Amino acid sequence: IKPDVDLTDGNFYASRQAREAYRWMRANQPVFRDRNGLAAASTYQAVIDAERQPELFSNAGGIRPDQDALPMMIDMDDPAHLLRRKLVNAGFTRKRVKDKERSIAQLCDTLIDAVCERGECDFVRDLAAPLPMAVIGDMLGVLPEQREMFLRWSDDLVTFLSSHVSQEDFQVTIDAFAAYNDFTRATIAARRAEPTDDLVSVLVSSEVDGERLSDDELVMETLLILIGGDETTRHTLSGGSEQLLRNRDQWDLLQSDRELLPGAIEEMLRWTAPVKNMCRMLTADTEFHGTALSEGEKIMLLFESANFDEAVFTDPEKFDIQRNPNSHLAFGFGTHFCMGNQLARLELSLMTARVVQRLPDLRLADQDSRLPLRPANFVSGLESMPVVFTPSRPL
Ligand code: HEM
Ligand SMILES: CC(C)CCC[C@H](C)[C@@H]1CC[C@H]2[C@@H]3CCC4=CC(=O)CC[C@@]4(C)[C@@H]3CC[C@]21C
Ligand code: NA
Repeated sequence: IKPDVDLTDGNFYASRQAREAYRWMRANQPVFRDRNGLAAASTYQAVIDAERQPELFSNAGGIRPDQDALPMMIDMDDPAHLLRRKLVNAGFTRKRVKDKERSIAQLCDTLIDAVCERGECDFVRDLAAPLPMAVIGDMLGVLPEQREMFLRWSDDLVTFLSSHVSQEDFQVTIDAFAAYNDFTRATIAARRAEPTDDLVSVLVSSEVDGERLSDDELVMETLLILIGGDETTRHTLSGGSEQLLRNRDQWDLLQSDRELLPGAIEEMLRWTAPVKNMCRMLTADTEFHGTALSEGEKIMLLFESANFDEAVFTDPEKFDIQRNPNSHLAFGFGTHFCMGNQLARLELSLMTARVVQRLPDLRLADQDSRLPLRPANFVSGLESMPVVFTPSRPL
């Protein structure tokens, strides 16, 4: 009953049998090797054990499979990593994210205002995807009318990450990066001459051990912040809201008592796990949870598998917004623990609260059909989500 899986095949993460493959992994081979020999930490304990040893499980070989390291902080180890983190993390603390609550809240109602009179919308296209793009776009200095453009580039950069990608879809990826690279490098120059307060200008004026960053790194550190912002939270928003709709009792709980929202957000994060994996590179041969790992090979941290680990969670296949503690690993753990985790939790809190309040009779358009997941091996979620609701007036 061993699953036949290629953990770099995007089709695996779009199939609804992925979690049954995870369950076999956790019970039979905690450090799993897929049909091509790729190692993966499948249990909560194995993921945590690897995260706690960056000296042995390094990021400096790149976070993706079949992909060399890039000049971004997530592909670095300390000290180099933490020097980069400290340059841009000031605005991402819990307190500094709270100062954005007012502006994030109005972006939410602006987006709901645009569909609330129609009685129908695509939850992904019209609500889930545009919120975080506007939030991180504002922090990156992206003009509001340039938001769909950056979202389109972002989609093209992550949608076709798969071991079985066609040469043409791969062309879409390198095209999107080239277009993103041209735009950003012109923005590099404008921020050099005329500095601003956006994160790009903070990056341009930064120095590490006395020297400024290269344009190659500046372009990639900006892209890391962009994709982290606009290709992650959107999937918890849509997938988590789907679970509230497929389990109406949870949706009813949240309206009857809005104080349950923070717990609902944590369960949406655990369930959806938008970042399906991150790679680590072994710096030496080791024995890890009974599996022999060789120096130089990559191992995937399977965050969704860890989030449904029965050794940690009671009844992990139940969607339960009252789960507490909910020590999920959607944001990872350790050195590279998500820098935007507080920002994503506030985006989720505010948009969900207004969906529940302003679209109170929300339901899926077709409860009997299943919504398609994105067949990619890095970030993945609902491709679309047609919903219907009783129309109301904008604010
Ligand atoms: C629900 C949404 C999100 C999820 C699931 C998520 C998940 C993750 C994960 C799994 C990692 C790697 C952690 C590890 O390997 O230990 C990560 C890192 C990161 N995330 Fe997020 N993230 C989310 C939202 C955001 C947002 C809104 C931003 C803001 C720009 C962001 C920026 C980053 C950055 C910059 C890193 C790399 C930080 C580092 O290497 O130290 N993420 N995220
Ligand atoms: C979810 C976040 C925390 C992590 C984001 C990691 C970065 C931004 C992502 C991860 C996978 C990367 C892509 C890897 C494949 C490709 C090869 C190139 O020739 C340069 C551009 C690239 C097109 C892409 C650069 C941006 C990458 C998309
Ligand atoms: Na590491």
